Amino acid sequence: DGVRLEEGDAIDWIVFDRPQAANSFSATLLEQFSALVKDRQANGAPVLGIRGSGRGFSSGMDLGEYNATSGPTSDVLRLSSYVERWLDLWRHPKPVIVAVHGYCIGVAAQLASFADILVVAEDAMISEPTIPIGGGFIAPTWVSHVGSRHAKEFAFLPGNRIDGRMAAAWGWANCAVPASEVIACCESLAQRMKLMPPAVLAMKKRSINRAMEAAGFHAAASAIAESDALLHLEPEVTAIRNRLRTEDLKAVVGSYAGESSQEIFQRHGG
Amino acid sequence: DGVRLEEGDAIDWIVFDRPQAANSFSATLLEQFSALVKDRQANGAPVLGIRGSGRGFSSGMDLGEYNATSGPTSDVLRLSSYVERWLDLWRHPKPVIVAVHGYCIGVAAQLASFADILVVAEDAMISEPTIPIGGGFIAPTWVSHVGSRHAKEFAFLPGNRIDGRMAAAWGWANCAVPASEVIACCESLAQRMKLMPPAVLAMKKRSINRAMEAAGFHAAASAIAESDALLHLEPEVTAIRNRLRTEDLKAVVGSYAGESSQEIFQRHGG
Amino acid sequence: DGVRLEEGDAIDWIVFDRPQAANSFSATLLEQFSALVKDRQANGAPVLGIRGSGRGFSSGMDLGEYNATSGPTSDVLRLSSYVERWLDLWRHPKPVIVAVHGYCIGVAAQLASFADILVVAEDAMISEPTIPIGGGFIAPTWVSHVGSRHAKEFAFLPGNRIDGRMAAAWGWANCAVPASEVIACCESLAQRMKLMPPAVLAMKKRSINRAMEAAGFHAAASAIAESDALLHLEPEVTAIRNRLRTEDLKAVVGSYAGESSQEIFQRHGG
Amino acid sequence: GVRLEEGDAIDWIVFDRPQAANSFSATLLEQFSALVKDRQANGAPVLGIRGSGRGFSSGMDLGEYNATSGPTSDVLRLSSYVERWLDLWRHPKPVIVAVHGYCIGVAAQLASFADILVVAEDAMISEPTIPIGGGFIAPTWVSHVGSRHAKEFAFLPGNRIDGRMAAAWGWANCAVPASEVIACCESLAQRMKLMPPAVLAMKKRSINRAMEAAGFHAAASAIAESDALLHLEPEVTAIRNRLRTEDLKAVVGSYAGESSQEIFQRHG
Amino acid sequence: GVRLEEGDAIDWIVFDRPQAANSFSATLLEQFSALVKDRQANGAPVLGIRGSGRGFSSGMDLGEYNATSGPTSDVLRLSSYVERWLDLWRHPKPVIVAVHGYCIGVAAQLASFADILVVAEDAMISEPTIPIGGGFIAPTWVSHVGSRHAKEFAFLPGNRIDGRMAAAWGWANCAVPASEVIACCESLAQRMKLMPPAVLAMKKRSINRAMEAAGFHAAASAIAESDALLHLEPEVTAIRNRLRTEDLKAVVGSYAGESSQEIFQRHG
Amino acid sequence: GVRLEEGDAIDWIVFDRPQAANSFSATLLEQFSALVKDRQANGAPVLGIRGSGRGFSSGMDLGEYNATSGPTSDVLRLSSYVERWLDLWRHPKPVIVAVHGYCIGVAAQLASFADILVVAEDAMISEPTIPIGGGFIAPTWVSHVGSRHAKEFAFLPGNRIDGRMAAAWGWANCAVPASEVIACCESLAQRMKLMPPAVLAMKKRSINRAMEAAGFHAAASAIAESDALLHLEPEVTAIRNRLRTEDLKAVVGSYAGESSQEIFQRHG
Repeated sequence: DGVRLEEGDAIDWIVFDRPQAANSFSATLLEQFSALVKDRQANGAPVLGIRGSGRGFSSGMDLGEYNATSGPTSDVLRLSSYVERWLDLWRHPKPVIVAVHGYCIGVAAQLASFADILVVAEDAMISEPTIPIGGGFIAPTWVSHVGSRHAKEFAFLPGNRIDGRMAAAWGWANCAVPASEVIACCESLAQRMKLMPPAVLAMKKRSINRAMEAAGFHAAASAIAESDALLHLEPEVTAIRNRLRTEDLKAVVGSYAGESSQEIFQRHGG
Repeated sequence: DGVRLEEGDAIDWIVFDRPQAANSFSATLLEQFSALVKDRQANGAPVLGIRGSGRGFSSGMDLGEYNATSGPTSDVLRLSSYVERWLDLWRHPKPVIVAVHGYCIGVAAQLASFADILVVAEDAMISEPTIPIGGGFIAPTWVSHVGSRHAKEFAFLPGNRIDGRMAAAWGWANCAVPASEVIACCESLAQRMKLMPPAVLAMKKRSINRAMEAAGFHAAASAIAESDALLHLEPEVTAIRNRLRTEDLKAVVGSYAGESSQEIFQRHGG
Repeated sequence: DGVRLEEGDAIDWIVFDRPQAANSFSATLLEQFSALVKDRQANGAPVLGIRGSGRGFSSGMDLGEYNATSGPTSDVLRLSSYVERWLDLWRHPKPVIVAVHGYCIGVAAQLASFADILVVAEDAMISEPTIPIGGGFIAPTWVSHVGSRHAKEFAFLPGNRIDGRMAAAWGWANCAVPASEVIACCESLAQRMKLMPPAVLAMKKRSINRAMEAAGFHAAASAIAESDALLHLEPEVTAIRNRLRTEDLKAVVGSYAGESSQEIFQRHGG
Repeated sequence: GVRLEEGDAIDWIVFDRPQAANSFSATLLEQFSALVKDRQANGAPVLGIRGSGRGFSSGMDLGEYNATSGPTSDVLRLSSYVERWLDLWRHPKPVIVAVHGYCIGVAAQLASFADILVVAEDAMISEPTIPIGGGFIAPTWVSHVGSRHAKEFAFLPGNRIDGRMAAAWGWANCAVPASEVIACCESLAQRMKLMPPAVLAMKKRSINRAMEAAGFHAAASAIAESDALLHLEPEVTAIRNRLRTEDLKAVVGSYAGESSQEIFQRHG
Repeated sequence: GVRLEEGDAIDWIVFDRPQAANSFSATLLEQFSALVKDRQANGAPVLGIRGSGRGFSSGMDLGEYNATSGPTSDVLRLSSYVERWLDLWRHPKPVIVAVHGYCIGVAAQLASFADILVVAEDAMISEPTIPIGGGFIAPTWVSHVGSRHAKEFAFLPGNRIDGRMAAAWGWANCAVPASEVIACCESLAQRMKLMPPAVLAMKKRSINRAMEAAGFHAAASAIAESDALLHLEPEVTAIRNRLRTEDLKAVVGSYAGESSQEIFQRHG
Repeated sequence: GVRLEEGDAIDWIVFDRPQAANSFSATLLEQFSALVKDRQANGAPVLGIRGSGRGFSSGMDLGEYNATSGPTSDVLRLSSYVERWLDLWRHPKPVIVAVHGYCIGVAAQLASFADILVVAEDAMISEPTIPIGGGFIAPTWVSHVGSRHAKEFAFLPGNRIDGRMAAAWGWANCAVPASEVIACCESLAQRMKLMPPAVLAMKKRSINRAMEAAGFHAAASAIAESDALLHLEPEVTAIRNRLRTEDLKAVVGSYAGESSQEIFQRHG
């Protein structure tokens, strides 16, 4: 568990609800998430929505999901399994709307790249993982939404982060609204979508997805798992991870944390 | 007929001129349109322009072009024939500039996706078809211009619509100008283009088109006809179409019409 | 020579420094440029930067690099060799940051399309070649950054040009900053990037590049050389080039120079 | 109607519906996929697929098509079949398919997503006997046999080739006598068993990326739509009505005749 | 120089220019396309293409190249040929091409965009005899024969294969005796006739999407440019000038010799 | 350990390291690339590659792998090999590869980026004898042989085919007797010599664009990553440790056995 379904007449919400862990993803959460997604294929409201309870959307993957001992291929298959759970959103017969408020970190920002429609709080924080313990996994899925210059900007600075406004301006989100209006905004869109026959929604979505596929959407994801798994085995990365065995999390993060690229541009008069 | 050619020294305009039907497309109009496009390959001015007479660019396809009795494949081939007429713009040796004012609805917004340069009136209305009688035909051709988030937003709400400013901001148009300056703006661009040797214009265009093709532009269109033809056969769609046999058009539209997605975002503080 | 390396602790700059020719590219400059790029693969700072000395980034290719007598295939191979030197930036294991101030003309604007991160002076001038002596070479490499409408706009008007602000807004640059802050801005980004292990930077970049490749990035460049080489042989182009044999450069440019597309849009109320 | 036969080099998933010539039903297919998933991390290092009895499979049972659910619901059903086959392609283990006797319709689609395909010399690989659909099976063959043979296969009703032909076209790795098909696959698997499983898995992912770069995944992206459209053509629904109202043999008998390869042979 | 022979299973478009060995002129090609378009919704369910007399076609007549119009005008002319062939590929009916005797140059490009290709065992499929161009024909073969044979074909002047070889390479579906080429295509068409036309059309569109996903359409996107560039190489214009000023046989005689496959045979 | 033998139709780059069975070292490879680059605009119109002595090449020497440099450094090393082979593919001259005796591992990757490939009937084309990597060589074959044979090749340890098989699979243009391999390539080159070099160069670029449109370049974009991951699997590092600590023959002897094609033959 750690995931809840809130039914409604226009949109059913899948809600991450692990307050104790800032809605971070575990293997168990993910199994339950996929079970809901599948169940909502033919049950419930005509739109499917995803959001977080509490203070933020999701802090990303629990660090303890990574297991060094199982070897690199087993890591490749684990990471790839995550991408397939997100591709179930893309293949889904209903429109999938993702509502992000507060924090959206790491692999949670990968999930959201596979939504149909993405509405973000103006003040949300969309972030790379805070410590450079991996890579080549999230930002590549942003390329078709934001282009390669911003994807590379996002990826190349440790703990880089943008706000909802910036995510909308880059093209990652459809629109940034005040935090208090995020849910109601999605509900308003869904109430209009509800007037369409579900078969219409489904075929409109399949047909747009073929154009994305033609533009490389699916093949873009074909080696990101390998990329990230290789980095989990670099010695300089296993040493950083070892710092976690001894020291406080905040101290390790603290040696990487600092200005984001957008803060640097603003400071220099952009 | 219903289409006119207005020759000029920098740009020849193909002009939709069916006032009685709000410049909507019929089989006859389309044959004449393609004949002009072909004739302008080697005759006339160095730029080709497309625009509407009167109150708007075009209201789209006449409803009566759809014929249930001929079967689905015959519908696929009809729809596909439309896409090929638009691809003639893309393959054309001259720059093709499309000037939109007032309304640009349905299949007319598909046409305009295959222009080289698109100039739109700030106050134009670019719209999906008003009743969800089809789908998976127009928005997929927008993906390479606006991305998948806005294409899906545009597609998933019945009668969704944006203004010229929004179309420019999404990347669908090059620029939005006041309605009174649309034509003169295109003429000004064309007067500069005129200084280039025509062979230069032609090769610059072919070479950019290869990069689009590499990015999936042509393959993106390969099943949109099938998508739309399938929807024309859904029972829930044939029932809506049957409402047309009995009731006033305005009453049927009226049960689908309402706020656009961009109006919803504005209302919620975007 | 005409290229210099300025080492630093976060970023090493490759600096074009041919004041006598406005940092224009010659065969010799290009050999030295590639030698530096290669040497910086495993030596020096973790980020590689490219910029110009003096008044601007680069005025592009020396006209005298084109040799009519060697035939079209030999021209194809020369032009293609330029593209491969730029692809070495894309394949490079370090982040490559390009800093543009003042002018960035012709083939120099092609180079910059293969950078990872591009920072431009607000007041820089990014320009097509001033006389239509070629084509189908630069703008096709802009398509994945700016879309096909702006690429075609840029290409179809002789000597078309945009400023840094516009280049940022189109998506060609990451950000436009005042001229005096361009270098320091790049240094600030690089100081953050420096905290990442180099293997991380390298794999993040390879993985993003696979997503670009999936979207056609590499295949987009496969015939641009052919396109440009064909145009060098059009009679109307060889006549313009012949005007150079007799007349002042400024007189020939002067018959093509004029308003840019963006100036035309502004004049018409965009 | 599916069972698992475990072994030390290869586990076989075995279609076993003698009453229906190993044809596929929604229930069979759910069980098939549950086995494929289970074999991801359990059992032998190779996964095999084959049929019990007289043939591999006669394809979909006709009753899976439901006119009543509408075209999109049909698209989603057909697409769900393709995804079951893509599970083979995504699978961490080599997937070997062994075909004997008949392999008809959608069962010949399934086999296009195997890694290795061993066919009985004798086998009959066939389009559906009656033209009640299309654009679903042959497009998945293009990658293996080229467009010429895929179009030749698709454009004649009940077209069919034997195992030898399938091997020569490139659809099978090799054609062997019926009595050796299983033992041949076990022999291959015994050699594959010497490789670390992680090696097998990665070799397969890397080859799959080269297929994907060559269009493999995108080539399947509208085949469901194509077939569902044809289920609604008036000429197809009239043929379907013949089936509901005359003897199957009479309807088949109206379409049956020489295969393309028999035509080529006859003309030298 | 083209005619239509109607039939009940297949209508044949027949090149018939005996005085020029069925070579293509701008006038022939306009008439060819007008027939292809007409046969979209009229006549028999299959469309055939073939040549009358001694061969399929000797290719483009040399006079279609005009140095005077400039390179871009040349690119547009060559590209217009490719679009005429793409009309076959887009066509709602199966397109069967029957080749006997000679099939040279651009006529061997045309035949790459047929659905089904039946060749006389005897036929000669040939690159142009003199190297006056390039990069136009063989790239359209890659999809059918692979890059190795396409490069082997393209890199030797006047390289040529027989029908058997073309079938073994994958360019033809099958090679039969010359006297059976037509009757073979009619036989196939009589079976195809039993399928509803809508079924044929959709089967073909769906297979074409799998080709397109595999690069088929994009593979043609710069072949016009490649060939037009070579029409302007000094070494090519000097060969062309030999043609304007010596006997054709003398110029050909300077390039003619063993084909690649004759070389391989000779070396065992 | 590489030399250049100049000729008037073809210049041969010749691997010549008898002490190491023409295996590749970083020094060999730098010299190989310096020759390939030099032959861009110098010498004969065709470039050839071959091995001196008993075989083409045994592949990479094992000492090029350095565990100490980390995985990314390994990815960059493997990728640098692929780029050396892509220089052949980008090269302005036809590149003909002649293989006799053994062609193992990465040497069988190299040969996939030749234009024309002539193999001795006799030759042994082999995966590495011990499974110490993967996902690097076979993915480059898919384009030439299809996914079925590429997977068959990759999934069995030390799998191997002879030249005949390589020709029948499509990896080689043709298999000839060992004593004719060179003279066969010279014969082809003497015909290619009659073509203007500019023609050859453009024919090749245009065919390469059709390959690229079919995925050729993108198919190689993660093979380095795949192989470098497998160099870090515990089961692979244990096999590698056997090599550092037992006789090579004992370790090989644990994996050696029937090839897939021997298995198919044995089963009829």
